[PDB]
Amino acid sequence: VCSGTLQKTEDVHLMGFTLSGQKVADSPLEASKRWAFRTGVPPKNVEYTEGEEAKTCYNISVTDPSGKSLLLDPPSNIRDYPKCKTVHHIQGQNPHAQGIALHLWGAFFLYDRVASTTMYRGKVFTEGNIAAMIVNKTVHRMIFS
Amino acid sequence: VCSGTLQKTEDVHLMGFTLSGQKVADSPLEASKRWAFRTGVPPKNVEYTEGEEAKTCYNISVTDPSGKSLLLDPPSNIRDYPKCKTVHHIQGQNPHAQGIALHLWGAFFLYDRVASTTMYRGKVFTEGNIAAMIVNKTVHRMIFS
Amino acid sequence: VCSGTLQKTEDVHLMGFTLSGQKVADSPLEASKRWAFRTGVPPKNVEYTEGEEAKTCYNISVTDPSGKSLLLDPPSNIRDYPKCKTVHHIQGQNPHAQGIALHLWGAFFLYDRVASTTMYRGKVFTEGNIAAMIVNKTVHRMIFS
Amino acid sequence: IQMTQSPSSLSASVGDRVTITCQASQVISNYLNWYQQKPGKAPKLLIYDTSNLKTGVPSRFSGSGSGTDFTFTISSLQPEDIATYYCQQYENLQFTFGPGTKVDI
Amino acid sequence: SPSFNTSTNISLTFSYFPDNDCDAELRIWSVQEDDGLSWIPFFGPGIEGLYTAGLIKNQNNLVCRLRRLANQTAKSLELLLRVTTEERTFSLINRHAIDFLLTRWGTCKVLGPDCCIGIEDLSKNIS
Amino acid sequence: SPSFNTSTNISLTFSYFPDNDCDAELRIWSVQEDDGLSWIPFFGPGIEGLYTAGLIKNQNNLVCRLRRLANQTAKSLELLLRVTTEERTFSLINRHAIDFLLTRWGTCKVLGPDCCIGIEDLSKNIS
Amino acid sequence: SPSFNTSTNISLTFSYFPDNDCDAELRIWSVQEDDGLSWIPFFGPGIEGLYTAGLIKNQNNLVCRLRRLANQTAKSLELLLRVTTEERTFSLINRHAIDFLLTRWGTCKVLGPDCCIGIEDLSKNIS
Ligand SMILES: *[C@@H]1O[C@H](CO)[C@@H](O[C@@H]2O[C@H](CO)[C@@H](O[C@@H]3O[C@H](CO[C@H]4O[C@H](CO)[C@@H](O)[C@H](O)[C@@H]4O)[C@@H](O)[C@H](O[C@H]4O[C@H](CO)[C@@H](O)[C@H](O)[C@@H]4O[C@H]4O[C@H](CO)[C@@H](O)[C@H](O)[C@@H]4O)[C@@H]3O)[C@H](O)[C@H]2NC(C)=O)[C@H](O)[C@H]1NC(C)=O
Ligand SMILES: *[C@@H]1O[C@H](CO)[C@@H](O[C@@H]2O[C@H](CO)[C@@H](O[C@@H]3O[C@H](CO[C@H]4O[C@H](CO)[C@@H](O)[C@H](O)[C@@H]4O)[C@@H](O)[C@H](O[C@H]4O[C@H](CO)[C@@H](O)[C@H](O)[C@@H]4O[C@H]4O[C@H](CO)[C@@H](O)[C@H](O)[C@@H]4O)[C@@H]3O)[C@H](O)[C@H]2NC(C)=O)[C@H](O)[C@H]1NC(C)=O
Ligand SMILES: *[C@@H]1O[C@H](CO)[C@@H](O[C@@H]2O[C@H](CO)[C@@H](O[C@@H]3O[C@H](CO[C@H]4O[C@H](CO)[C@@H](O)[C@H](O)[C@@H]4O)[C@@H](O)[C@H](O[C@H]4O[C@H](CO)[C@@H](O)[C@H](O)[C@@H]4O[C@H]4O[C@H](CO)[C@@H](O)[C@H](O)[C@@H]4O)[C@@H]3O)[C@H](O)[C@H]2NC(C)=O)[C@H](O)[C@H]1NC(C)=O
Ligand SMILES: *[C@@H]1O[C@H](CO)[C@@H](O[C@@H]2O[C@H](CO)[C@@H](O)[C@H](O)[C@H]2NC(C)=O)[C@H](O)[C@H]1NC(C)=O
Ligand SMILES: *[C@@H]1O[C@H](CO)[C@@H](O[C@@H]2O[C@H](CO)[C@@H](O)[C@H](O)[C@H]2NC(C)=O)[C@H](O)[C@H]1NC(C)=O
Ligand SMILES: *[C@@H]1O[C@H](CO)[C@@H](O[C@@H]2O[C@H](CO)[C@@H](O)[C@H](O)[C@H]2NC(C)=O)[C@H](O)[C@H]1NC(C)=O
Ligand SMILES: *[C@@H]1O[C@H](CO)[C@@H](O[C@@H]2O[C@H](CO)[C@@H](O)[C@H](O)[C@H]2NC(C)=O)[C@H](O)[C@H]1NC(C)=O
Ligand SMILES: *[C@@H]1O[C@H](CO)[C@@H](O[C@@H]2O[C@H](CO)[C@@H](O)[C@H](O)[C@H]2NC(C)=O)[C@H](O)[C@H]1NC(C)=O
Ligand SMILES: *[C@@H]1O[C@H](CO)[C@@H](O[C@@H]2O[C@H](CO)[C@@H](O)[C@H](O)[C@H]2NC(C)=O)[C@H](O)[C@H]1NC(C)=O
Repeated sequence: VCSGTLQKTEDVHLMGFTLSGQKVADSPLEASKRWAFRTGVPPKNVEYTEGEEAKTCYNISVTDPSGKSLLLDPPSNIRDYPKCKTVHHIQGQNPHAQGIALHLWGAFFLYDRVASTTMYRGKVFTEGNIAAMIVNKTVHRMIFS
Repeated sequence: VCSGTLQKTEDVHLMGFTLSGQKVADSPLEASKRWAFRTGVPPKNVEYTEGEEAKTCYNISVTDPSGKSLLLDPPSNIRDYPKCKTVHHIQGQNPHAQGIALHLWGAFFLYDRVASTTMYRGKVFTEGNIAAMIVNKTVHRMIFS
Repeated sequence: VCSGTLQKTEDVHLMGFTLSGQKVADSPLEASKRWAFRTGVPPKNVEYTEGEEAKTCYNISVTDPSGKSLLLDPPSNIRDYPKCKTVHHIQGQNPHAQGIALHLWGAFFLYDRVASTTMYRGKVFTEGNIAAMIVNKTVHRMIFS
Repeated sequence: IQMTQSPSSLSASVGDRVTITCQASQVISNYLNWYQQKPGKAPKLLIYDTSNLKTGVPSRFSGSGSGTDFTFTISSLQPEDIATYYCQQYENLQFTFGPGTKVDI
Repeated sequence: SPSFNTSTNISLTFSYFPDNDCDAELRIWSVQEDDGLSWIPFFGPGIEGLYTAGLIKNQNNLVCRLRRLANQTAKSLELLLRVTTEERTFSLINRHAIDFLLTRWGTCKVLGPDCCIGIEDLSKNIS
Repeated sequence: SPSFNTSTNISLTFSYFPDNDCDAELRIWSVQEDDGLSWIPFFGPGIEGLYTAGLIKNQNNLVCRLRRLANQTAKSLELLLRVTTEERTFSLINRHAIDFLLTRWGTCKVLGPDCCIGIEDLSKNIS
Repeated sequence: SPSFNTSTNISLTFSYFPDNDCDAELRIWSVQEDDGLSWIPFFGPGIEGLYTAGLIKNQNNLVCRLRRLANQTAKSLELLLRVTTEERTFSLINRHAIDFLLTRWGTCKVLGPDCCIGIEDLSKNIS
C-alpha cells in the first residue's frame, strides 16, 4: 500500500488509450455498429491529460430526413482530437432516431483532453478509454523529451 | 476529534431533508408566502447525493400580465425532483415583479441532486435543506438494500 | 518547510493586485498598447477571493466598421470590477481584428472575483495579477475590521 | 373541474347561526373570498383570504377552511343579511365564482 | 463532520448531538448501484428507474438530529455560496473531504489531542 | 505557499521573501461576513454593499513583497491554465489546499525534515 | 493508483499488475511545456503546435498493462459519472489526489501496515 509516492497534484495524469490499440475494427462500417441513440440519459464529460495517437478518426453528421442533425451541440470546451492518421468523413441518416448517441461498449468518445458519453456534432473523435496513473516531473520529461 | 474515520471521498454524502418533514405548511397558498422576487442577487447551486421523499411538490409558472414568465431559465443540470406524493400545478401572475425568486427562510429549492437559491421555470421542486454526513460503503448498502 | 499551518480551506486566499500599484501607465492610450487580438487561443478564467482598489478602470467596446463588436460575450459569472477610482469609457474600431483580445504582458483582465485571459464585452476591468496566500480567520478579521 | 356550493337555498329565522360550505375545483393556491349580493345590487366582499374580513364588515361574519373545503359562518343572523352568497376562487388564470347560496329569513 | 454507522452497542447510530417538531418516518432515495451490463450508459437505468428507495428509523431521535442538522448547516452553506461567483453547480463533497484531512493533519504532537496517531502498539513493542 | 499573520516580534508579517517600484498604500476589498438575518440571500447585501474595505500597511516592504509575488505567480498560473480545457471558472483554492497536504504528507521519517511530526513532548514522556 | 517510473533494476516501470491482443507501439501526445516568452497566451503555441510527441516502449508487456488498465477503469468511471449531475467537464485529477491522501491518512498505528511512517531512523536514534 505504501508503495509509490505522489508529490504534486500535477503529477497524476489520465491517459486515453484508443480502441485502435486494442486491435478492434477501425472501419467506419463496423465502428458505426458500436453506437446507438437513446433518450433519457444525460451526457457526462471527463477531462484527461494525455492521449494516444489515433489510427482512425471520424467526423460524422447524422441527420433527419428533413435535414435536422440528431447529434448534440458541442460545448465550447469540446475540440477535435489532436492526432489522427486518417479522418473518415461520414454523412448518415436516421428517421427513427431519438435521444442522443451513446457507446454500446461503455467506451468514451475521445475529444481533445476530454472524454465524452455522447458524440457531438461536427467534431472529430476516436473510440477509447482513459486510465489513471502517476508520473513525476522528471519521468514525464523523459518520455516526451 | 479523532472520532470517526473517512475512507473514500465517495462515502461523504449530502442528504436533503424536505421542510415537509419539519412539519411546516405544505399548502401552496402558505408555501407561496415563503418566496419573493429580488434583483441584484446571483443564483447559486449546490449538488447533493441523497434526498427525502417529498410530501408536496410544486410546478409553478409566474408570468407577466403580458405573458412573460419571470422565473429563471433552468440550466441543463436542473431536473424535476425524483419522488413526490402530490405535485401542485400553479400558474401565477406578478406585474411588479423584479429580479429572481428567492427563499425568505434561507432554505433551498430542492431539485434532483441539486439545491438552488432560485426557483427555475417549469421544474418541479420542494422546499428543504441539505446536511453533510459520512456513511461508508457497507452502511449505505444496508439502508437501501 | 514545516513553517506555517493551514487550518481550513477557507483560509487560503487569492489576492488580485492591480498593475496600477506596480506604477505602470494608467492612461487608456498606453494601456490599449498592452492588449492585442489573436485567433486560436481558448479563454481561461480563475476565481480569486480578494482584490485591490483600482486607480483606473476601462469599459471598452471595440467594433467592426460594420458595427460588430469583436470582444467576447461575457459569461454570467463575469461582473464589473467592484472598486474603481475612474472608469474610462472607450469606443474603438478594428477592421483587421481576428480572434479574441489577450494581454501582451501575460497579466489578467481582473473582474469581480474573476481573473480572465480575455477582455469581455461591456464589462469594466483592470489590469492585474493574483497571488496565493494564507490568512486565518482571526488575521483576516483584523485587516477588514 | 367542478366548483360547488351547498346548500343551494336556505331558510332560517332571525338570530340563527347558519354556516355555508364551498368546495374549490383544486387545492387553494390564491386568496379565497366571499361576496354578499343583495337582490338587485352588486356583490360586496365580506371575507378575503378565507379568514380575514374587510374593514367595516360586521363582526358577526366569519370564515374558515383549508385545502379544498371551506366554510362561511355568520354568528347572529339579522334581517339585512338576506342575499345570495358566492365564494371566489382564482386558479389557472381564471376567476371562478361558486354557484351561490340563497339565504332567507 | 458527523457520521452514521451500524450500532456497536438494523439499528444505526449518528455521532452528532446538538448541545415532536420532527417527522418520525424518513424515506430516502439514492443513485448508488450495487456492484454486469447495468454500468453501460445505454443499458441499465434511465431517468425513471434510477433511484433506489431507503428508510431510516428514528432511534433515540435519530431522524430528528439529522433533520435539525440540515436546518442548521444551511445557514453556513448560504454564506459559503456568496463568495463563489460560479452560477453553475459547485461540488461540496470535495470540499468537506479536504476539510476533513486538514483538520486532522493540516505539525502535531504525537502525545495529546489534535494528532490522531496510534502508539498503543508502539508502546508495547519498545518494552 | 506563504502566509500572512499578526506580528509575533496592528502590524502583520509575511513569511515569503524573494531571494520604490511598488505602491505603498494597499486598499483591498473582501466579501467575508462577520459571524442574524444577513445570511439569507433575499436579505443582507446585494451587489452594491457586498464588499468590505481593508488596508494593509507596508512594514519592511510588506506590500512590495505581496505585489512582487503576484507579478511572479502569474507566470506559472498561465501555464497551469493551458492544460485545463474548461472555459468557465476553475477553482484554485481547492488545488492549493491539496498541494499543501501533499507536500506535507503525500511516507516520511519521524526524524529530520520533510515530516512535520511533533515529538518534543514524546521524548520527555518516555524518560 | 499505479505509477510509472524510470527503471531502478530509457526503460520505464509500472507498479500495476492484473492478477497479443494489445498494440506494441504507443505514441502519445501531451501539452506540458518545458520550463521565456512562450508562457504568455498571446505568444507561444496556439492550437496547432501545442502538443508534444512521446513514445513508450513495451517492456514486459508494459503498454499492454496500461491498455488493459484503461479498459477496466472505464467500468468504474462510468458509474462515478452517473451520480454527478453536471453536464460540463468534471475534474478527475483532483479526486484521485484526495483519494490518495485519504487512503494513506484518512488514525493509524505507527507499527504495522495502513500507516506509512518512517521509524527506521527513529529506532537508531533512541539507542
Ligand atoms: C475492453 O475490451 C474488450 C475486448 O476488446 C471489449 O469487449 C467487447 O465487449 C462488447 C460488449 O460491450 C462485445 O460486443 C458483443 O459481442 C458479442 C459476441 O459477438 C460474436 O457473436 C455473435 C453471435 O454469435 C456474432 O454474430 C458476432 O459476429 C461475434 O462473432 C455479441 O453477442 C453482443 O451482441 C449482443 O449484445 C449487444 C449489446 O449491445 C446487443 O446490442 C446485441 O443485439 C446482442 O444481443 C443479443 O441478445 C439479445 C437478447 O438476448 C438479442 O436480441 C440479440 O439479437 C443478440 O442475440 C455484443 O455485440 C465485444 O464482442 C467485446 N469484444 C471482444 C473482442 O470480445 C470491452 O467492451 C472493452 N471495454 C470497454 C470499457 O471499452
Ligand atoms: C429551520 O426551521 C425553523 C422552524 O421550522 C425555521 O424557522 C422559521 O423562520 C422563519 C424566518 O426565516 C419564520 O418566519 C417568521 O415568522 C415570524 C412569526 O410569525 C408569527 O407572528 C406573526 C405576527 O405575530 C403572525 O402574524 C404569524 O401568523 C405567526 O404566528 C414573523 O414575524 C416573520 O415575519 C417578519 O419577517 C419577515 C422576514 O421575511 C418579513 O417578510 C415580514 O414582513 C415580517 O416582518 C415584520 O417586521 C417588519 C419590520 O419590523 C414589518 O414591516 C412587517 O410587517 C412584520 O411586522 C417571519 O414570517 C418562521 O416563523 C420560523 N418557523 C417557526 C416554526 O418558528 C427556520 O427558518 C428553518 N431554517 C432554514 C434554514 O430553513
Ligand atoms: C511584472 O512587472 C514587470 C514590470 O512592471 C513587467 O515587465 C514588463 O514586461 C513587458 C513585456 O511583457 C515589457 O514590455 C516590453 O518592453 C520592451 C522595452 O520597451 C522599451 O524599449 C523600446 C525600444 O527601445 C522603447 O521604444 C520603449 O519606449 C521602452 O523604452 C519592448 O522592447 C517590448 O516590445 C517588444 O516585444 C513586444 C512583445 O509583446 C512586441 O509586441 C514589440 O513589437 C517589441 O518587439 C520587438 O522585437 C520585434 C522582433 O525582434 C520587432 O518586430 C519589434 O518592432 C520590436 O523591436 C515590450 O513592449 C515591459 O517593458 C516591462 N515593464 C518594465 C517596467 O520593464 C511584467 O510584464 C509583469 N509581469 C506580469 C505577469 O504582469
Ligand atoms: C467536421 O465536419 C464539420 C461539419 O460537417 C466541419 O465544420 C465546418 O467547418 C467549415 C470550415 O471551418 C465551416 O465553414 C462550416 O461552417 C463548419 N460546419 C459546421 C456544421 O460546423 C468540420 O470542419 C469538420 N472537421 C474536419 C476535421 O474535417
Ligand atoms: C411543469 O410545467 C412545465 C411547463 O408548464 C411542463 O413543461 C412542459 O412539458 C410538456 C410535455 O413534456 C411540453 O410539451 C411543454 O412544451 C413543456 N413546457 C415548458 C414551458 O417547458 C412540465 O412538464 C411540468 N412538469 C410536470 C411534472 O407536470
Ligand atoms: C459599460 O458599457 C456597456 C455597454 O457599452 C454598458 O452596458 C449597457 O448598460 C445600459 C444600462 O444598464 C443598458 O441599457 C445597455 O443595454 C447596456 N449595453 C450592453 C451592450 O450591455 C455598461 O453599463 C457600461 N458600464 C459602466 C460601468 O458604465
Ligand atoms: C463500515 O463500518 C463498519 C462499522 O463501523 C465497519 O465494521 C467494523 O470493522 C472494524 C474493522 O474490521 C471492526 O473492528 C468493527 O468491530 C466493525 N464494526 C461493526 C459494527 O461491524 C466496516 O468495516 C466498514 N466498512 C468499510 C468498507 O469500511
Ligand atoms: C490566527 O493566527 C494567530 C497568530 O498566528 C493565532 O494566535 C496564536 O495562537 C497560538 C495558539 O493559541 C499561540 O501559541 C500564539 O502565541 C498565538 N499568536 C499570536 C500572535 O497571538 C490564532 O490562534 C489563529 N486563529 C485561528 C482561529 O486559528
Ligand atoms: C522522479 O522519480 C525518480 C525515480 O523514482 C526520482 O529519482 C529518485 O530519487 C531518490 C531520492 O533522491 C533516489 O533515492 C532514487 O534512487 C532515485 N531513483 C532513480 C531511478 O533515479 C526523482 O527524484 C523524481 N523526481 C522528482 C522531481 O520527484
